[PDB]
Order: sequence, then structure tokens, then C-alpha cells
Amino acid sequence: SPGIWQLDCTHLEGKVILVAVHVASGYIEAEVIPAETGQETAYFLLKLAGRWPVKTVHTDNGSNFTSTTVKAACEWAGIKQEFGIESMNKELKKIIGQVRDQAEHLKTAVQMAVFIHNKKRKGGIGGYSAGERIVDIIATD
Amino acid sequence: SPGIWQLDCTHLEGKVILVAVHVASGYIEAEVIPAETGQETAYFLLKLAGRWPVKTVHTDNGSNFTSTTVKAACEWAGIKQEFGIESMNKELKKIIGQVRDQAEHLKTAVQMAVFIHNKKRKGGIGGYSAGERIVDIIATD
Ligand SMILES: Cc1ccc2occ(CC(=O)O)c2c1
Ligand SMILES: Cc1ccc2occ(CC(=O)O)c2c1
Repeated sequence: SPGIWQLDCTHLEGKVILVAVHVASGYIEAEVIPAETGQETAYFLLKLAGRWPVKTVHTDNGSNFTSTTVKAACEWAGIKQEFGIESMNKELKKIIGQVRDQAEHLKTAVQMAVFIHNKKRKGGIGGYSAGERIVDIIATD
Repeated sequence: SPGIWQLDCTHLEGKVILVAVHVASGYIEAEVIPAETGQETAYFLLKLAGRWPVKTVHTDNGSNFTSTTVKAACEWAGIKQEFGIESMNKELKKIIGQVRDQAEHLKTAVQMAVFIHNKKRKGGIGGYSAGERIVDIIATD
């Protein structure tokens, strides 16, 4: 299971942020999209699956199950879409608050937040970042 | 040196594709941008540096040295910009030709091309993909 992810959205300044979490690591990827349309979700799944091993994507609701291009991205890349599973979305938003006045565009602040989340140590000291854990779980596999 | 990348652009259907190569692995990331502006290059560097260890980015010309937001992205993420160093751009374009009629948007075909490039074996058989090599070099570090 180095290939299990959770996909959810969150909202900030009235724009949509897609969030993929690697469950076993807490590594995250995220992007501001211009609406919820299946167009962009599909594109971000394909991007994510070109980068990392993506085998199963868990979602919490039915929106991803009613989109033709997500179905086609899933199929082209060999991703199982699968129903049933947060505050990862809440801690993301704290860091977006700590950095928001360091960049003009919200989407720059989302990427600064992802950077910090991925590279920091739990507690601030010792052990691995999310970034190290995802590589260590895939390497160890 | 798990953190050395090459950054270049290539062109197709009159749109710009940014290309980051992890030199020791051949792993690639790429994105269609709406012009060459330092805005998008900076954003893609920040994205790339949130995902992987990015310490030094080599470029071949002076365009990245004259952009304020690239300078600011470099500085915020701790990336050394460094002058002096392809046909990686040419093999990318072969695969974009093999897949172009499977997606409406060129940018979907660029991501299908990156997927294949990153996950395939050299020869088609045995050894590691680019995706496995980048994780193996970072893990082994
Ligand atoms: C098959 C596939 C996979 C991912 C995608 O992202 C966006 C699209 C739409 C398009 O350009 O054809 C798309 C298609
Ligand atoms: C400091 C920094 C780093 C990466 C970036 O990408 C785009 C911008 C512009 C902006 O929104 O402030 C930007 C800034």
C-alpha cells in the first residue's frame, strides 16, 4: 500500500483547493482550480500519477463518481477510485495564514503551505518529514 | 547531489512547455504555461521544491537570471540558480505524438508523455524507471 491516497477539496477566498494526501506518510499535493469541474480533477490525478505510484484514491462523497474525464483519467493511469475513508485541511489553512502576506496570489501561498507541511519535522525536531516518509515507504517497497 | 535539476523550455502548437529533469535519474516534470513570464517559472519551481529535494537548478541561457519572482522563489525555497549544463525534449515530443489524439488539450498529452517517460523501463525490460531511480537516489541518501 505505498499507492493509497485520499482526495478532498477545501475552500479559501472563494477558490477551490484540491488536496491529495498519501495516507501512510501525510505527504500532500494541492492546487487551486478555477471550478470543481471533472476537467481539472482528472488533470491533477494524471499529474499526481506521473510523479508517484498512485493505485487507489479514496473519496468521501459521490462527486468524483459522476465525472466522465475522472473515469477516463482513472482508467488511462490504472487508478482504482474507491468510496469511504480532514483536519489535514485545517493545518494546511493555519500555514496559509502564516504565509498569505508573503505572496500576491493565494495559489503561491497554498504551495508555500504544502512546501512547509511536506519538509517540516513533527514537533520541529527528529524523525522524518512527510517528504522523507513517502520516499522511504516507496524505496522500502 | 540528489538535488540537481536542469530547467529548459520547449515549444509545441505555439504553447510553452517548462521541463525540469533530475539529471542523475532522468525523472521529468513539465507543465504548459500561458507565456514565458517569470510568474509561472517561479510557481513551478516552488511546486517542484515542495515535492522533491531541489538544491541546484542549472539553466543554459540568461532568461531566469533577469526575473524578480524566480529570484524570490529561489530565495524562499533555498534553490541555487546556476548557469551552464536537450534531446530529453525530443523524446518527450515523440511520446506527445503517440498520445496527442487520446486527449483534447495539449497539456493532457504533455502529462501523458511525462507519465510514460517516468514509469517505463529503458529498453522496455528490466532495471528501474526514472520514477524508481529518483526515489532510490533520495532514499539511498
Ligand atoms: C484521458 C484524460 C486524462 C486526464 C485528463 O485531464 C484533462 C483531460 C481532458 C482532455 O484534455 O482530454 C483528461 C483526459
Ligand atoms: C515568493 C514567490 C515564490 C513563488 C511564486 O510563484 C508565483 C509568485 C507570485 C506571487 O503570487 O507572489 C511567487 C512568489
